[PDB]
Amino acid sequence: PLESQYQVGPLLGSGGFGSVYSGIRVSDNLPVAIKHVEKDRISDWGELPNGTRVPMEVVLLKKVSSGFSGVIRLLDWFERPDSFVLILERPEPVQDLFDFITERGALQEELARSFFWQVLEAVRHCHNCGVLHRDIKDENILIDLNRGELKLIDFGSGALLKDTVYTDFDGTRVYSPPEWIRYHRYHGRSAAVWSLGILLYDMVCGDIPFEHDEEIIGGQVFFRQRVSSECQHLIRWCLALRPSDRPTFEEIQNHPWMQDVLLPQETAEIHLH
Amino acid sequence: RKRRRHPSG
Ligand SMILES: Nc1ccc(-c2ccnn2-c2ccc(C(=O)O)cc2)cc1
Repeated sequence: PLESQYQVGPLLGSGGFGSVYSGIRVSDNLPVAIKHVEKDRISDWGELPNGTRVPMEVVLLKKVSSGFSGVIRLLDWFERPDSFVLILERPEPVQDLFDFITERGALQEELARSFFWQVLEAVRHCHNCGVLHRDIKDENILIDLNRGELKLIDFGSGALLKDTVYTDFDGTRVYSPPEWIRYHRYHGRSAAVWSLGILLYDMVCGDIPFEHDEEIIGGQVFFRQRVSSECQHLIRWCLALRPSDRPTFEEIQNHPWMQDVLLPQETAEIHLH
Repeated sequence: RKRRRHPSG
């Protein structure tokens, strides 16, 4: 009984992530996001322990639904004749990081440090749960404007984390690494680090560095805004053309530019309230 | 300079 358990509100958005409606769980008035996905538009399918054939997105969301606030939490899901309905938590008030950067321009490095740090913790949580997001970008990051916490969303392009080469990709091309552009091959962790470099440049410069394939494989990062030497070095490290030259998550968080990060509450009070 | 979203896939 999905119609009797939730009160469906206005449409929050639509696109590659299906159609997402605002909702309230009648049992406790908890704000939820109700995401509909058509079966005919599902690429990768998975199987739950019970053997039921569910979309891979449901499998990945369940594996990361540990309560860590850095990822969107799947609360429930339903199957319909031609679609799946996903019940997601809904923090309020929120704005995605794309709209945030569009309205504020390039972010102060103190704010970008706090945001980037939380994204790193969220991605570490995914990898620890065996999940590769494969579509890290500002559009897939929600900002809890009151708590100053970031949430990674839309696992619809993800996959189980493996140590062998990936040959499929359904994420965002301008965030994809040059080894995918050239050879249609990538490993999960080094590809994630590349997208994180694109994301970090996006935050401190106000837009992504590369729009065309030739720029992705070119290996030149021009800084259109004043960016500290420490931040520039971390970005260029993440955007190393050779995957093995890119830093690990530990090396990123140990980088001098990443030290003395603000707490989420401090981030909201200084930069969001 | 035109900043835009990029759909996935
Ligand atoms: N463009 C855009 C529009 C609406 C939202 C949004 C608001 C509240 N939740 N929510 C949301 C949507 C999708 C997913 C998801 O696919 O996991 C998770 C949360 C986010 C971005």
